[PDB]
Amino acid sequence: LDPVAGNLITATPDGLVLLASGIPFPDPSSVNISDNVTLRVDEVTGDDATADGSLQKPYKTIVAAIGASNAGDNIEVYPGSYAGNFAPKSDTTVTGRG
Amino acid sequence: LDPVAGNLITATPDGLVLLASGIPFPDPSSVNISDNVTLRVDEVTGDDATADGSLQKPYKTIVAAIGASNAGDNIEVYPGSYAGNFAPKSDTTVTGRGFVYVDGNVTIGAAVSGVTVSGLFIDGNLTIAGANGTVEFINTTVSTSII
Amino acid sequence: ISEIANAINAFGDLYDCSRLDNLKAALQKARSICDLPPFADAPDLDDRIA
Repeated sequence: LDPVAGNLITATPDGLVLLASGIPFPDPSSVNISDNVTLRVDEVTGDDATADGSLQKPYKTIVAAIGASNAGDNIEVYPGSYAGNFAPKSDTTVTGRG
Repeated sequence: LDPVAGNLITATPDGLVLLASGIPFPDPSSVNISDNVTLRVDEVTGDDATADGSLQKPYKTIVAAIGASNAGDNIEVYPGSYAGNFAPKSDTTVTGRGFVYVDGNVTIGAAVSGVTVSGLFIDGNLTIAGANGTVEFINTTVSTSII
Repeated sequence: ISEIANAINAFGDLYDCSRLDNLKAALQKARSICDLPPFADAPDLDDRIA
């Protein structure tokens, strides 16, 4: 088996073994824009305790996003239902689409 | 000697050795959001043949998406030109972005309610018969007579 | 051969040289009512039911 560094093949006492787990998959291109300025909130696919508001992991509760909000942050909410009171910060915007 | 642990891709069939074939890639999908709640319409890239309302297979015509709409869904359009008559379903919405042109008539069906429209240039009549109220039109133009 | 294959793609379906039931599939879809396209306009009094 070739001594080149990039070789993937490997051997063991059981035999010549290989699974993709040892093969590196190139990482995908994460999509984001206005990432820290635009806090998306979605009932369908949100997860508050692990969401950052980005399209990759949008919030699920408006209140959670608002607390994390900052000056100039825009809190965008997609159609659906929500619950919980809150109090928006200064210099902020909210836009309930649909 | 080939291992049995299952961490293997070189299982050799008849013939000297297997080499390797299609391996189990992860297929990292693109972002999903409001998948079956909000729908997308476009002319540049949409294709109603296999459209789903997702950002990657948006509907190519307005009439197509409206047919598949469910109560509470939201139809979001993109700039371009679109043709075909239709009638929005009850408890739904339609939203526009930038310049938009529609070639057809729009009718509010019998007993419909909860509709909402905005930001569209309708190139035809707009009939309202058998409706049950609770409607709201905004930033719209009509080339003919509302009836 | 043309009169067969030409009918197989009657519903925009690729020919499959690995399967020997292609024409079968096309016939099945024909009866299926579940696959008809959903309408998107208000019905008129002069539209027929089946």
